[PDB]
Amino acid sequence: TDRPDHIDSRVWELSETQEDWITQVHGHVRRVVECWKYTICCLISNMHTHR
Amino acid sequence: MNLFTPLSEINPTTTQELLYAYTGPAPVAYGTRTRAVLENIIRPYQYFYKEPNVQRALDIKTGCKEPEDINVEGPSSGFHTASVLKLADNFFRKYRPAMEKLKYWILVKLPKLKYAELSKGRQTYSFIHKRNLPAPIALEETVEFLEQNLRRKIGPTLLSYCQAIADVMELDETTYEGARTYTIKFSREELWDQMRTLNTMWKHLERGRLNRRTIATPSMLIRGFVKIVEDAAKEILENVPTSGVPVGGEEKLAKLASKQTFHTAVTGELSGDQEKFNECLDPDAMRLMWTVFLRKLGCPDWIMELFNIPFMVFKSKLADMGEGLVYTKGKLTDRKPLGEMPSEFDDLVRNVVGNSISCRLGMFMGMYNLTSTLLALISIEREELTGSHVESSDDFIHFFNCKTHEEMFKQAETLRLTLKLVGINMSPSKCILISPAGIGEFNSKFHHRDFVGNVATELPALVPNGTNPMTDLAMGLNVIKHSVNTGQMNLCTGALAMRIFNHAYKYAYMALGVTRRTRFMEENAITPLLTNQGASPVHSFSTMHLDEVALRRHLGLLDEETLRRILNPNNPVTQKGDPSMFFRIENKMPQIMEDYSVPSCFKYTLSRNRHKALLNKEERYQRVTSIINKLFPEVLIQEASAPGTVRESLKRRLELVVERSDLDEERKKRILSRIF
Amino acid sequence: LTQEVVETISGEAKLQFSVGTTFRTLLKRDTDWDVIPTPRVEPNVPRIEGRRWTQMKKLPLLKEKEGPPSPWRALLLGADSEYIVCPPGTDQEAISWIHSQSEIECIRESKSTPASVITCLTSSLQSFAEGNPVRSRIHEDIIAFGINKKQEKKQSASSSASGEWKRAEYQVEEMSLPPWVEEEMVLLRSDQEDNWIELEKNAIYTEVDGVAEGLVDKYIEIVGRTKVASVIEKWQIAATRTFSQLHTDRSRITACPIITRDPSGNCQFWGMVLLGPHHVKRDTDNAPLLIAEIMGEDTEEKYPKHSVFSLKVEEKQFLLSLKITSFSRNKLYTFSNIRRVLIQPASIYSQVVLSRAAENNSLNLEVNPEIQLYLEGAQRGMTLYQWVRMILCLEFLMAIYNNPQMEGFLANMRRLHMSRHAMMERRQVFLPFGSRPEDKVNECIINNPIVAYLAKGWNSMPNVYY
Amino acid sequence: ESECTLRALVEEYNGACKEAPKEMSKQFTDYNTFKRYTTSKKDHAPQMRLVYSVRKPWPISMTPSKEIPLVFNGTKLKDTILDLGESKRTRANIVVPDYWSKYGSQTSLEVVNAILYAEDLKVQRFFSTEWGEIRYGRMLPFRKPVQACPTIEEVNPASIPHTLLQVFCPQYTTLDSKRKAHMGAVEKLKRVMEPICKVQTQESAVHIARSLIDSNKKWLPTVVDHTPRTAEMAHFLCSKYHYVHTNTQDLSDTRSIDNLCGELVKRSLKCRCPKETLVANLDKITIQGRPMREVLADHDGELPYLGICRVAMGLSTHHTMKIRSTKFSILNSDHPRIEVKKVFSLSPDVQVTIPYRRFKGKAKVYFQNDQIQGYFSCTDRQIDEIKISAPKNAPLLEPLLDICYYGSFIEPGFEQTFGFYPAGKREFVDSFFMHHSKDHKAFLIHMGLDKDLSLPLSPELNWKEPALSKVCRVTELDSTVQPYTSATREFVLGETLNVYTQHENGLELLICPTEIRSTRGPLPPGTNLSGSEFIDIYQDPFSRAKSLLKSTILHAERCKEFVGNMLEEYQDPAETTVQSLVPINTWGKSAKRKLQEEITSDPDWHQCPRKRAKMSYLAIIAGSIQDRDKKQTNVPRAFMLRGSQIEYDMKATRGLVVDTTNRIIVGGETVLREGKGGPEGYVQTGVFEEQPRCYLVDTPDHGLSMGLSRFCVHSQGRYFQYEKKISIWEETDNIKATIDSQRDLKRR
RNA sequence: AGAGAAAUCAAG
RNA sequence: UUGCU
RNA sequence: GCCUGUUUUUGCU
RNA sequence: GCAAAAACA
Ligand SMILES: *O[C]1[C]([C]OP([O])(=O)OP([O])(=O)OP([O])(=O)O[C][C]2O[C](N3=[C]N([C])C4=C3N=C([N])[N]C4=O)[C]([O])[C]2[O])O[C](N2[C]=NC3=C2N=[C]N=C3[N])[C]1O[C]
Repeated sequence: TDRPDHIDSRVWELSETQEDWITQVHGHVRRVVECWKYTICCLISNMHTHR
Repeated sequence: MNLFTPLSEINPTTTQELLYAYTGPAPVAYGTRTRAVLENIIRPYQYFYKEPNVQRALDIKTGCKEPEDINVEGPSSGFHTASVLKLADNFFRKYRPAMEKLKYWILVKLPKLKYAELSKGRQTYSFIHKRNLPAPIALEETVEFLEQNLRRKIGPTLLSYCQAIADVMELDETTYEGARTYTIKFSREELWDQMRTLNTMWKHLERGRLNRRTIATPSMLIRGFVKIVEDAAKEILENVPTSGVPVGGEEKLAKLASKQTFHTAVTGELSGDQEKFNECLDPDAMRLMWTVFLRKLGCPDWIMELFNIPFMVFKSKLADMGEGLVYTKGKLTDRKPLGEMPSEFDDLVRNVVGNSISCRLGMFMGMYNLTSTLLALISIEREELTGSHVESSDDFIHFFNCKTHEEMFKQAETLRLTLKLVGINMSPSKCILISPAGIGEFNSKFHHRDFVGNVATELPALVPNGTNPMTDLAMGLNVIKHSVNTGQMNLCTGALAMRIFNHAYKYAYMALGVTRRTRFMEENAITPLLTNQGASPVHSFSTMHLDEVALRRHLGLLDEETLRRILNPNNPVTQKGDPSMFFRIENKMPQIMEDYSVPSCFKYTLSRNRHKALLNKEERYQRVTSIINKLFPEVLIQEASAPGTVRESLKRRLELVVERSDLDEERKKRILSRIF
Repeated sequence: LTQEVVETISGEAKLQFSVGTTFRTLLKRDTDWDVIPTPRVEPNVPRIEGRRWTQMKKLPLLKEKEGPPSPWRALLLGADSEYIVCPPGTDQEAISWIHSQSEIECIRESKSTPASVITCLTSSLQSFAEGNPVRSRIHEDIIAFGINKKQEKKQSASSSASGEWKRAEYQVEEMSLPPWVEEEMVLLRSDQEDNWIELEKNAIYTEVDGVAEGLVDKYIEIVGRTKVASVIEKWQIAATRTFSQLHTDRSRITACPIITRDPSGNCQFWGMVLLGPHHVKRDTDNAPLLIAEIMGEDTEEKYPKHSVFSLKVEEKQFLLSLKITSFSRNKLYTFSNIRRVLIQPASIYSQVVLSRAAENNSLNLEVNPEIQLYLEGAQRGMTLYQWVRMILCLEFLMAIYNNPQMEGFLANMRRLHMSRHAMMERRQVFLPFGSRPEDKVNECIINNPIVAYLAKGWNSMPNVYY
Repeated sequence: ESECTLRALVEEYNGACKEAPKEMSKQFTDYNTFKRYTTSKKDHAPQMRLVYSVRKPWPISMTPSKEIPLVFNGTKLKDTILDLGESKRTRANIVVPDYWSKYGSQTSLEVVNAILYAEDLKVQRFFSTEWGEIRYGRMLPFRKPVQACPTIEEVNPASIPHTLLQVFCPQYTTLDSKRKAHMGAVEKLKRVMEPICKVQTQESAVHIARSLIDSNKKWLPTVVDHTPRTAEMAHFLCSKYHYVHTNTQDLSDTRSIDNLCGELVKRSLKCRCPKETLVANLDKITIQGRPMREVLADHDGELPYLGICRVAMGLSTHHTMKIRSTKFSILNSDHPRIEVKKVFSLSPDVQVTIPYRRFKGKAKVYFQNDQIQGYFSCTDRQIDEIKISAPKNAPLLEPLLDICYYGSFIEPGFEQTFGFYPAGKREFVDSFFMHHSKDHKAFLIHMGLDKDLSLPLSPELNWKEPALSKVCRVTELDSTVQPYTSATREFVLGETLNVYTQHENGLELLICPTEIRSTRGPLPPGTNLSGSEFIDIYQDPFSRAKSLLKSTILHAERCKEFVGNMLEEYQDPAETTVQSLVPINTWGKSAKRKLQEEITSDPDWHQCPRKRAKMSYLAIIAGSIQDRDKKQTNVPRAFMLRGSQIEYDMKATRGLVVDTTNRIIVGGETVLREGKGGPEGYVQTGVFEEQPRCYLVDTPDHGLSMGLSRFCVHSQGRYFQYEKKISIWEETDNIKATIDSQRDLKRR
């Protein structure tokens, strides 16, 4: 549907009810950018353990 | 009529096809449209009050009236504000998936709408030339006007176009400077008048009505604004059960059949039209309904403003009067404006602005078929109405499943009153209710046990076009095939239509009797071998979809000796005037440009007998598009996204393709030497 | 999406749309609300006292207009059309044979079409005898084709102009149902020697194709040997021949003979169409025509504007119509494809046969059942073949008499037809308060003879169903 | 040669720059708008001019040429005298095409074959279907969307633009476009259009290619269980008065995909949270070279398991509730079909439960079976009305009993027990059907009898059969009734892989596992279950071992996990595979000891593929089925797989694994090629408008084969420089791990 | 003349 | 120049 | 002269 | 996307 191909389905589903995208400027683009940031956060924390 | 009413074998419904005088001439309009335009202007003012009082109803702006003001024994122009609010609330509370789809369209589909979609239209009034021009021409001139007045570049999105339209109205003065050379100027008031101006004209070749009607068209300055509202209305209507306008063909019939459930003790069916439609609807009611829809969805203020622009503009509509009411002294027929001498439209003289007349009430035009459908549907949603309703624009069908007859009568009266609460009046003479359901009509589709086929709705298309014999044959066969598949014509009717079309097609191409073509073929021993050449037909009832040449080759009626001649890609008959580009699958050079001809020699073109400078500009656009397509094959499958200007992009692509030509170095340098 | 992405990253976040100050003032001129309306009324749906729905116990009775009987207002004669048998050959040879062996004598002259224009026709014959379908103007052409008639009428009106300017107030004369419509129905159906429908048979590959072509052949042989087919062929030939000569500007006289050919090859002269000086700028404007054609029987009350002539050819007597008319390009093109009218009676026939086949799960192809119809106010049986025959007759009669009145009448008669069909199945019909479905039909009944004929047919059948 | 094409392009570019100084200073993306300006191609009405146009003295307009003689025998052909040289200037008679049909230059036969290929397909397809016998039955139409023409391949719409780009312009594509394309369709289209593109222009060739691989469904009225699954011959095989009984097999891979999906669903339900397990596996399984998500998007079938897997991937489904031979569809209802958890305990302590479903409120359900179709309206459990359309004298036992089972209207078998305690749901339902087959009096006592003879249903359930009394509230269908949905349904995949449809007042069950009945079928060709956690699906020991070895060798982390779980008797997702690959032996402890020496001596073993192969071999032997009686012996150098003559070797010198210094081949396929084509893929790593300092490969293919660490591709004036992937994990795995950690931290 | 039907054509 | 049953 | 909306059938870019 | 044709409101 509206999900970009690079955005994971789980990330897209989780981002639906995080911010009220309808009132924001470029709500779809803002949601895509937030998904980008969350995916970057996921890639930073990837199978790394300390204790 | 007695010959059309069988009583033993077939029912009268199957004879509804006999109540069609088609294949005879269609009525046309002859003279001045001013009388019809003025009637359309004056009708909304005559229906606002129970008693006709045009003068008192001319100074009102918003057509909101009290419940006791609404006329129940005749047309009622106007709406009840509280009723509209409550009904829109009820319609939003129900059909939540439709509102979710609306939200998705606003978030996703709306920002990517392109103003080039406005080019899909037809003859459009031009605020520059004061004339009807083709939609691409008007779109280009409006875009250039905006470009040179705002001193900026409009984005491809329709939102950018609407923002440019909003911005250009802020300027005190504007200039076009077409330079076909000629310079024209506009003020804020002049541009305001031109944007809210509807050019009117006669509608010709329309069947099914005694009196000629007038059509209208606005400029490109408001078509873009209406486009967003129409798209949103379509998005809502595609997801509501009670809509009938966005679905067509067999899908509409399936939707109708899904609601033909009659199980209760009393099962009635009411099929009808709405009288005086498109002139009893106040655009303020549409504003209120859209505002409620976008406010319960949480949309911001700019969405509301954008959705409200078109209806506010049409509240100030200046319908273009014709060329003057006709007056007679003796046998003379002179033509005078509205205000010169008294007539039946004197009360509207105060509304005359130049050659146009203002109309606050009504909508005068069919630019909101989808929005008017939504306005009709919101009134349906209430606890009293429990039947199934289908509404396209002004044709509606309703199914009542009630325990008792009086309950059905109360439901029908409630339906009529709710439609009147918004500004939609049932046509009493055109509304028929059958208390045992099963027989009905919708969009000229009649049903008794199943939707019967309607012959004579397919005969106007059973005429060869003027492209070429092969295209004409394919179009005729496929039209008959779709008619058969739809069920309009059966086996015998399909075959008879095929034979009639074949005979007309052969006559149209000089393939019957003794003609110049037949004499030339006979004197040179040229056997026909093709349908357009007078040979026996190869298409059968079951071979509607099959191409003539391939079928004749398969059956052996067309030998390879003539096949290698008629299908020559180098025949002079259909040779294109310009070299064309060709792909090469798994080749060192995937791009080969050479002269080409249409394969079939019978796919020729017919010579024609022998916004002016804009046509030359569009020819330049054609040249640029052709070179882009030749140099950028990938945009042939996907949208254009190359960065930079056209010149630099094609220069880089040309350098790249020459670099990959596998030629030696010197060839490459002397080729890139001559690139400008 | 690069611009939008960069904008969201930077954070300027332009609202994508904004209405200025003066534009808002312009918008709020013709409305009582702002750009975003916020009415101060509580949302509520009031209760309105409505009317009561009334049952339509009896079907409406369409009113019949009163006045002089309608004349035959059509391009060609119809059932009175006849032809002259000529030796086989080309059109020029046939016209040369007719002209050199013909005597013309005026027997009935009408004020609408002066007899003196007969010379025009003969001149055209002369012109078309040596293979010149276009001839120079003669004096009588001015009378025949109304050359410079508009200017003369304008000058006469200006000379006779007196009084004060008033509105148009046009009037359409109402005329009653003529007796000749029933005769046209009774005629136009008699058997003919030839088939008059010679359509090339489609290919047959499958059994579905076989049954389809069998049904088509049955329909052709049950409606072929009929005067309707001959008149349809005449109309189509005349329309095509006159249409093909109208895609240009000419100040001269063009002859468009109406000639068909039998299987034996002998020519059949239905008449000739003379196209006067035409300079068409649109597809709806009229062009002058002079229609000479062979009658079978002359009626004063049916052809008041026709000047009937007696034509003597090889010890044979014929009648000639020779009417002055103005006709349009669009109508001529429409009548060029008049053969499409055969589909609807074929639709009825095929529906009956295929319904019987589906009921019995087997195709018969020779069924001629007994349709029950209201013939003279009473329900009697009638064979399917002749039912299809005069369905074709009436379809052709309506096709050549299609005008706004006919379009409106047929469009508004469908509701009454559906109501009647509902009531014959013991279904009650209910109507709104001010419901008068008959008015929308009565407004279209003015002077069209076939509209009046259909109205009489509707009135004849019962209106109350028990 | 190619030089003339370059000259033509350069001259055209120069002319465009000179003749149009404007219209090219605009942005390239503006082509999306000004391509739509195609006026001057408009004519008033060609149908009203054809008769006159053909009969003009010189009707045909054509470019000047010398092949057509100026004057042929007697007649003059071309009007080449007036203004010869003005492009499409020459005027010729209508007979010139007739003159060219004979006495003309010919063309090679392969050109003629290529031109007519698309139409010849239709011609032979028509003259290949067996024409049955016409049956006349007064058909009641069912309006549904059907595919217009058959396709050589089934490709989801989103992959259509990328597939065509892979066929015509590989040189202007990126690796993402390559991965999103259907490579089987790409190869088929390339083979088909290799001759076609020589006689068709670029846009024409694209048109035929898309028409070959696009669906283009259109709404038509068809006949129930007689749809020709294509509108190509709909006008011939059905005409509302007849059908032609035609025979045609499925000729598709949809059933194999259903078998794969059913195996995945059945094996997924045996673990914790089956939904996440199935979603994770479907994102790692591939068929041929296409990922499972895209092949699911390709095949939009009517089957249950296919619908479950499509819903699991966020797609829709067309499955409808079906009880044996009768299909049901809820037209409208007040509340969803409520489940009842009725318990039929066999003992105070031992209980057996058979949940069922019913209606709560008023509902209306359309049903159809064979030629019988109609609807029934009910309230709660009492049937209110039944409308049926069926052929005369047809037996209506099974449709009515299916209706009763669907609504639980009849209760010798609902809310109570038949008799002896039921063994389970299967036996209970079978007993219900077999009892009510010979006892239909429950229907009669449910809706009584009527003294009116006009009712068509006979007491012994025959349509329109004369009798003494008739069944009440069952009448002939008045008007056509068909299920239609306006709003696009969105499906919810709940636990136990239950596919629900979102109803207004709750959730409407659509597909429910544990009662879907289907025998095991062949897997789709090219299925690659080497992803994770599911290898026992393969019946062949060969492929079953090959997938496991591909998983272990190509992934160091997977090899480490496999060795760790296989040495200390931990839970291994592929225990059954290892048990079924190695016969009963006594080499377990010896192999475990060998694992001990080779993990202690070289703890860094899990980077050399040879070491990974040796460790995997030893681990697979270690956890085999150890014989109870015989004493442990030394591990053999090579052994034999169960039920096959396939030899598995330690040193991989022969048999299933062969590891030469140049390359490693597993199961006849080169899993590793040393030097070029590393095991891990590539990442895009940069988009530029200017040539990067790398190697510009011609296409995405001819890339990924040289094994370069830096290569660029071109796409619409932009450059994409793929370099290498160095991260051992994957973005999907990273996202899954992050979300799992977040949810666990929320729960804990 | 005439065609025609709510007003036009009947050329410059 | 002119030929549809 | 020839509006808007929906659907359908062709052909061309 | 464009051009033509048709039907419906
Ligand atoms: O509107 C239209 C659209 C619709 O369709 P669909 O189905 O969706 O498909 P597609 O196409 O893919 O879509 P899109 O994406 O939007 O588009 C794409 C691109 O590319 C192009 N193209 C295409 N195609 C097919 C083609 C082209 N070009 C040429 N020349 N040819 C061809 O073929 C386009 O333009 C774009 O840009 O879509 C489209 N389409 C369709 N079809 C067509 C088109 N276009 C053109 N043409 C055609 N034929 C449209 O829009 C745009």
